Parts: sequence; C-alpha cells; structure tokens
Amino acid sequence: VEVLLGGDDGSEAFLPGDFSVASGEEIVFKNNAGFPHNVVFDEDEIPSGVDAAKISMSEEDLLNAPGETYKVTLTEKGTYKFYCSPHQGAGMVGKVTVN
Ligand SMILES: [Cu+2]
Repeated sequence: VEVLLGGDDGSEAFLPGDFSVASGEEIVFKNNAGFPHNVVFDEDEIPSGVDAAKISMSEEDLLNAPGETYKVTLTEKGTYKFYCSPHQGAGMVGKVTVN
C-alpha cells in the first residue's frame, strides 16, 4: 500500500489514514505536500514485542521534497498507531492493522 503524507492542498493527513495490510506487505509513505513530514510509530500503541526503533524514521530525517519515500514493512499482527512529528498536534496521525 502507498500512503500520501499530506493532501495536495497541504491538508495535514495521511491518505489513507486508517488501513489494513497483510503481514509482510510493504507500506510506501510518499511525501506529498505540506511538508516537512515523517513517520514515527508510537511504542505505546503497537503490538507487544515490536521495536518501534526498527520501523520509525530517524528523528532528524524529515521528508522535504515531493515524491520522497519512506518504505517500511510490518510483520507482527495487530494495530499500530503512527504519526508525523511536526504535525502530531494538528491531527496527522494514522492507524494500520496488520492481518
Ligand atoms: Cu506532517
């Protein structure tokens, strides 16, 4: 699945923002507009025994040009909440359910 970081209008949302993937399916986050964006997984809201450091972007690495990607694959089944650091306050949060 591909997930846009920002709507074209600069809306601060993941698109889609609440989706499902199979274990092992690649998630392609694509910088869209309204950047800077990144993707961090909330360690309190992901399945037990998943290291959030392995699936989150590096803290200082922000996507700042259109089309730039961050690719990640989740395996442990469950729900995962993730967010954009800069726009967390503004409601740029998402949810993926791995099945
Ligand atoms: Cu953002």
